[PDB]
Amino acid sequence: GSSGSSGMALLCYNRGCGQRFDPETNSDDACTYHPGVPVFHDALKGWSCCKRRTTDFSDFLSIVGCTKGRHNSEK
Ligand SMILES: [Zn+2]
Ligand SMILES: [Zn+2]
Repeated sequence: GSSGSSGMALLCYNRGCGQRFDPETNSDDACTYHPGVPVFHDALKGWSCCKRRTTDFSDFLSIVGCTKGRHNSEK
């Protein structure tokens, strides 16, 4: 019975996501990325898309997307 293999998980190419996703399920509200750009002011790394701002280089790359859409299977 053990079985679990797929082949429709497209890799997202949206800043902030870079995660996989399903096309047959993908929706305008299933992908959370940042339509803006990475900014660094006062040691506060963020994006010109949202108001989110963090000083931890780690958090910056974690900042969940502020926008919603369909995962980009293309760069
Ligand atoms: Zn954002
Ligand atoms: Zn995505």
